Amino acid sequence: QSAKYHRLNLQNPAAAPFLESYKKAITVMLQLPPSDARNWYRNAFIHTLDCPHGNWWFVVWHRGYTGWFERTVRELSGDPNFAFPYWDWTALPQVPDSFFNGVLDPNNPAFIASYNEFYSQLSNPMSALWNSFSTAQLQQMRNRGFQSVNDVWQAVRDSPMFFPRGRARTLTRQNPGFDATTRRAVSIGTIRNALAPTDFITFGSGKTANHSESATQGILESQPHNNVHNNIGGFMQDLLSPTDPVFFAHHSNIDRLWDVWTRKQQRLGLPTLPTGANLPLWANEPFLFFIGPDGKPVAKNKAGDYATIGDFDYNYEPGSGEAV
Amino acid sequence: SAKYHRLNLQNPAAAPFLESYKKAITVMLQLPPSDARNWYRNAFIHTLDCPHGNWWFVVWHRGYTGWFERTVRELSGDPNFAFPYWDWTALPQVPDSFFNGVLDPNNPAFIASYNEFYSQLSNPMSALWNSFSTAQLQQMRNRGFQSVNDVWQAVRDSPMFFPRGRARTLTRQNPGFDATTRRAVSIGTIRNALAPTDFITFGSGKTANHSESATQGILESQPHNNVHNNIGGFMQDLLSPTDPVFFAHHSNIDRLWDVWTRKQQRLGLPTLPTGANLPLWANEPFLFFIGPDGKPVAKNKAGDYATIGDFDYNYEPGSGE
Ligand SMILES: [Cu+2]
Ligand SMILES: [Cu+2]
Ligand SMILES: [Cu+2]
Ligand SMILES: [Cu+2]
Repeated sequence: QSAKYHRLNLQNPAAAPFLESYKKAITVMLQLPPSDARNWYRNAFIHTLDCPHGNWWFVVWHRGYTGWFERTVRELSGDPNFAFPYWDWTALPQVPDSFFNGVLDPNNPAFIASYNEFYSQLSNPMSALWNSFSTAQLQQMRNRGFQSVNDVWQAVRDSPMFFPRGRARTLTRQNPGFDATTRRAVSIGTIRNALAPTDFITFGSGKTANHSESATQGILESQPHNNVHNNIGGFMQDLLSPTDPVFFAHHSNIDRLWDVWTRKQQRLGLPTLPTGANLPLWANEPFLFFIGPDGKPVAKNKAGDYATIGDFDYNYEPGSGEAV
Repeated sequence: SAKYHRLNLQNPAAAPFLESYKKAITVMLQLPPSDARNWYRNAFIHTLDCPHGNWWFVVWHRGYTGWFERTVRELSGDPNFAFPYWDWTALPQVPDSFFNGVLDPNNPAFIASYNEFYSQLSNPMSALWNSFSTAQLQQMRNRGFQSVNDVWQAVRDSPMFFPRGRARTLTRQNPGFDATTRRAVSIGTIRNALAPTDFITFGSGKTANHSESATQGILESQPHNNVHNNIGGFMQDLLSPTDPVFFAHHSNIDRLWDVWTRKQQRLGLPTLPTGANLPLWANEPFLFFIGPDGKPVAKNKAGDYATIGDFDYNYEPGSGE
């Protein structure tokens, strides 16, 4: 409800200055040395190393990642009111024309142009990062199948996760629209189906032992989230997706739909989180890789710490699905 | 080892089965709707009882496809008939063969409008409703149906029925899947769909009854759901079996279940839900299937359809083997 910061619809004319502030922060982070954890690519690699896909940690990990990166964009933009505008793809089933302007477009020549240059710039920092990992961080890497930083590079190079200049997205300014399947995935009918569940797991995707495992998926993850990623193409179709600035507009919308669901559950007098014995299993999952606006590792390193918007202190301009 | 063989619909040896299928469709469109093997009576089994978004997905569909295969076998007069499968991984488009004659639900042999559909099916479906057992009425209540008119409300208002010219969105000239659906049927997605080593992760989430929604496995959420929706018209809603291609689609889904089961057996891992989950899954009532004699079937729990069993078919191997 009452909050200091406001995540606006990116089509809101009042959001236009925040998109300029975002451009300023991207330009800064592309120009930070990759020894700085707020370097644009260092930021993307948090997602490669730690993001949950296909499990009940999906919305809560993304709340933490987006909430920390918002503070970093706020700091480096010099815009003390900054909050991430959301992409309401239900209203706008296309890459926003605004995200083809300047450094919101990852084809912009300010971005690293090739895998060769990316590895040249990021290999020494990522090796130094690996060598600094705690016992607990190396266990998370083992859970994810990474025995060394070169396992991370194998997945980047071979997937591929990095896309060269001209291929940073499949969708273009001239042809920005979703295909029929992705239009149905973001449709108001699908959004209502996504919000309909009355238990956290059915809403938020399946229970697993650790957040690097795959389980069954909820509608929110499997339809609008996954199909928007894949339809955009390029970085957005794989685990270096936060290289594309539109990633945070996408996740601002996902987090808004979580906020909608939570308030709907509260209205029905139903639980807002996993219940009984599931709650501590879900809350105690280690999230060990988030970076604050000072470039330092964050203290709050359990999933449970990110269950509520809490100290991130934002709310949303209401968007698609609010009336549920 | 099996008596019947579900072939790839691109196999030259499947071409006679596509003609037999056309003959059975023509017959079932011309059966009175008092006959439970009438084409529309058959589609309504799916509207009344199909699970979507839970662990009963593959097993209910095995039962429905297996019974309807026997009905097509009987009414075609082809004693070797088995449903050819649509390997959309190999053929990411509506097969050109499914735009020929009554394989195309735009064919004028089909009922052309909702008004005629209701006129033909309302009295039979009302008589059917009034014949339901306490147990069948409980399944209807689980699904939110207190009356046959709740079923018609869902048909009319969704809508589930599509008029002549709109029976599919994809056409003979433009039969191809969009980029998202091509990815959903891609070999990479098929391998991901087969990768799970537990039934629930493979076959979608546990629920208390089969009319409830849960989390979904890759098999259901990507290739199954996206092919339905990309085709459009009948295939995007719960009168989907009105489109003959429904059974070619479900022959491929059932093949991928067979592939998964044999992969599990090779790894020495479970082929079904385990422990306390197994009886919950096996004992779910499936009370609406119709035999090739037009009679209600005796095998009326999910557990009866866990194996191919006396349906007695195997597959020509396809994508993901
Ligand atoms: Cu992610
Ligand atoms: Cu994402
Ligand atoms: Cu179905
Ligand atoms: Cu289906």
